[PDB]
Amino acid sequence: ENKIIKLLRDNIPKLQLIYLFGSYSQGTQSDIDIAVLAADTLDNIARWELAQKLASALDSDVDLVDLRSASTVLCQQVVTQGKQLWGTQQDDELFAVKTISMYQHLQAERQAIIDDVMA
Amino acid sequence: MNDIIINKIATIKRCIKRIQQVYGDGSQFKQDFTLQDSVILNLQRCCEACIDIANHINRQQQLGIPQSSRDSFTLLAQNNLITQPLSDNLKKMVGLRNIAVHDYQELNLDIVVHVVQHHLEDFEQFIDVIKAE
Amino acid sequence: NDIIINKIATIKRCIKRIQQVYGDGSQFKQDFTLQDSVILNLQRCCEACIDIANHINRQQQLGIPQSSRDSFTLLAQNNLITQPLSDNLKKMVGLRNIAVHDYQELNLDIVVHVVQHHLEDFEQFIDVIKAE
Amino acid sequence: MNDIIINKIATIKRCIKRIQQVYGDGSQFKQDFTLQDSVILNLQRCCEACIDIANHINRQQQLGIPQSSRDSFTLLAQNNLITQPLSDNLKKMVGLRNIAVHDYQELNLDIVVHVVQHHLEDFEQFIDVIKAE
Repeated sequence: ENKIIKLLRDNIPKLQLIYLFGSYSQGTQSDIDIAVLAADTLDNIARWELAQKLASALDSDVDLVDLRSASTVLCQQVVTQGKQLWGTQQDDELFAVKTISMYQHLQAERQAIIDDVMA
Repeated sequence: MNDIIINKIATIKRCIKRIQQVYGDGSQFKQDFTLQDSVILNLQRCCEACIDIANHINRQQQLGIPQSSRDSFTLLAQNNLITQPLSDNLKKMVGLRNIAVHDYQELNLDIVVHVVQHHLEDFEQFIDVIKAE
Repeated sequence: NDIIINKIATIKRCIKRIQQVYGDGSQFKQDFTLQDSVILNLQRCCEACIDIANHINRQQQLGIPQSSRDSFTLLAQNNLITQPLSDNLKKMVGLRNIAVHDYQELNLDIVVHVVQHHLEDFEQFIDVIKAE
Repeated sequence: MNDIIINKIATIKRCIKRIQQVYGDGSQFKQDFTLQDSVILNLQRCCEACIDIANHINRQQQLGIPQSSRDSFTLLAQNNLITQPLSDNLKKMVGLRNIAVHDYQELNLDIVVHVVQHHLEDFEQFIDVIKAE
């Protein structure tokens, strides 16, 4: 039942995004969480319209995430729990060392805020 | 006949009337969460109402058992009750139950502005098709 | 609050540090030593604006930043800085991220353009919190 | 070896030359703030590339992941990939980096002059230890 849905979630992004870099499965394995990287940022509406087009081609809801505009915490959640579906490996490592290093710096910036919230 | 569809059709018109009023001309909406929270909430009340009407029509005419909320609109279009471009737009709304129960604010505020500007008339269209009778 | 008084001073000092280094400036795009200085102090102004943004966020409880850009949106979410101002400082965090983390090549034309017509955003930011 | 490691090693050896070109000797360093800025930035570029190298091997070899910049070196040391002294030297560089970029302390300039005199080999050891690999 899987994979045949994966390459379904491959054909649609490869055919709907210019300059596709990588495709990721994120949340679980219902509900589907998909992340994607391209050479250009995605339009807010055009991404959602495509996300709803992914959600209709499949049966579940779909959250399409633009990795060129997503938050640093969300990017770390993708490199931590995730599965690469399409793209090279040198672009995958480039995106991981970028996010992990940016995350270690963010943790240093917001730890005073995190501690106040967590008492 | 019957009461539950005429009350769900009436609610869709009430929520459209509300979204049109709370959103206003669109200026204050972008920087007022109270204006956003109302429009978002009244937007969710339309989606569940159409999904209720869709699941009802599939039940009364035995068009099938909808496995999802989107699949309920598919059976209406597959039996040619609604046009397939109209089902896609209503299925676009099915995934709009996620702007609420998620205060991820600015990421999809431009999207609710899109559906308020361009997609409220998909609910008016859907209830007009039901009105026949 | 004794810290915001300081970070405003290093923002002011780094802006002066940027200006005297840029010169006229013609030697800029050919001298890599003074490009490094302009780049460094531009980065210092960003991290000194983020610190001011995060201290106010912990003094008021505005949220939890999901990125360095998020620290300025929380100020615009509560109408403390103008929405086009938070967008301009978020454009600085982008420049600051490319200089710190090497996830692109540094476009010098942007640096020259930021030095010419964007340093006012640092002045406008420290001019707020003066303190409304 | 890897496409990312060869580029980071090339960035470190590039900035090492830039640190050594701007300095030599302190004939005008401690009196020229611009020379001080051009050395601190390439010290950061050297430091960040090592942090980027550390975070990669931690992910590529399943022994990660660190939560801090220092824990990436601390992690490469526990697995006997870099020498524990060399690990502690690189982490104390991040201290020099943070103190210089956003000063939570008065930057002691005698430490910066000392580092470019005795600690630049720590980056040279690191890229050699990683080129083994």
